[PDB]
Amino acid sequence: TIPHLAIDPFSLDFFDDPYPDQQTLRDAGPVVYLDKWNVYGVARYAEVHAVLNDPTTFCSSRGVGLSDFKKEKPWRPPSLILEADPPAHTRPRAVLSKVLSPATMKTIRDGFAAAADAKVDELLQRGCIDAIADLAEAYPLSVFPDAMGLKQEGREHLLPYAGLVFNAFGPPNELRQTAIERSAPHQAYVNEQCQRPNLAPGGFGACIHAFTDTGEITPDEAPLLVRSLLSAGLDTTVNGIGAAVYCLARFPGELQRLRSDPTLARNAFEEAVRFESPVQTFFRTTTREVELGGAVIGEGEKVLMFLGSANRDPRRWSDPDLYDITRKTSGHVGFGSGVHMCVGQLVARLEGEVMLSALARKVAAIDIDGPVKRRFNNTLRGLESLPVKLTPA
Ligand code: HEM
Ligand SMILES: O=C(O)c1ccc(-n2ccnc2)cc1
Ligand SMILES: [Cl-]
Repeated sequence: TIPHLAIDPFSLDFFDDPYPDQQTLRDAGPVVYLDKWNVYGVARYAEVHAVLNDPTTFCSSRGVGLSDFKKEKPWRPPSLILEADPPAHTRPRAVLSKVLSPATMKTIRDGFAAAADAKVDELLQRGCIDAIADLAEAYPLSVFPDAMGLKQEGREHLLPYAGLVFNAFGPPNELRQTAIERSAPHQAYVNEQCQRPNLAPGGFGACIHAFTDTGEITPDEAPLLVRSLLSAGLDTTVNGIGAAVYCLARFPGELQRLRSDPTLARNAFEEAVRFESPVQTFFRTTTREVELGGAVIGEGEKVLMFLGSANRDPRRWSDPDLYDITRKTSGHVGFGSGVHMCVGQLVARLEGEVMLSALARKVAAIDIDGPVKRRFNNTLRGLESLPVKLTPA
């Protein structure tokens, strides 16, 4: 009764243009079986949301990539937060939620905004720039390593390490194999910066280590939670900001609306997260036989959630393939949903907001003026190169 499809959602052709295949996945049924990788798939909003919100049945501790940690050794020691289930998940999550809290956002917002304004001013002096290297990468690199408390030396490891982490959630294709082949120097740098003496006072890493005397985490858990932020906290924002700039470049009417009301910056970023869904996919593993969308899935089965597809599902969204900066975006799953819903989302939204505010106040037009090149990753969707001309306001 479950339809079987040969679509490979980790193939370069799929990454190059996922939208037709995502409609095929949605319209085939609420639950599909992907014969290429022997996993179940859910691509509609309803089933993605249901799976996210039943962590008991659809667990994370057997891994949120294709690999099942009950069958294979994880490529690195499991994350204490992303790859943990309640109750072990709960207190590390609470620590990261306090480290990346509103009060923290209040302490960093002015500096993050000043850096965003400064970057757009610098880019306007050049006029023609690459909105990936020169903006989507450069701006997070200018604020997030410092906010972590990292030293200057070795920061060139951070984007390659993150690319490895996000490729490693994928199946054992060439993208994953090559990433792991090149991993040893990046893992070495990252594991070393996770130690308490290497994290500057007041930054996110030091604050994690400071929580090790409350009973929520022990000192030996703090380095792995720092590792979580060094895995996730930079490349996600690169692709979120890149998505927002790409949306504004393709939809100039929405850039004009944003210029006319810069307080739409935060929602324009949120809509870009829905529209592009930089984090495309995550897996769960069933802990029992379960009925989902009328289908019966056995115990110990991997279930692939298409977050980007759920965010384009016309069963949930009006005009899903339109970028609309005043859309009611609440409920999109681009940050997940439920107990694992992105604990760094306030950092992501802060960066995206202040960059889009800088653009709204300083830029009159964003025109693609060179070849667009896509970046291929088993989990992240985004561009390698986005040549644009920025016209000043
Ligand atoms: C636009 C940017 C981002 C997007 C689209 C995004 C997406 C997501 C998603 C979909 C999840 C859910 C994972 C799951 O259900 O298995 C998640 C969780 C998480 N994110 Fe983000 N993220 C972003 C930025 C960040 C940032 C900036 C940080 C850190 C500063 C961060 C740290 C985390 C962590 C630690 C988790 C695990 C939370 C848990 O398992 O309880 N993320 N993110
Ligand atoms: O704990 C980890 O190692 C880890 C945690 C979170 C992500 N992630 C994905 C999207 N936002 C964050 C990636 C890795
Ligand atoms: Cl590592």
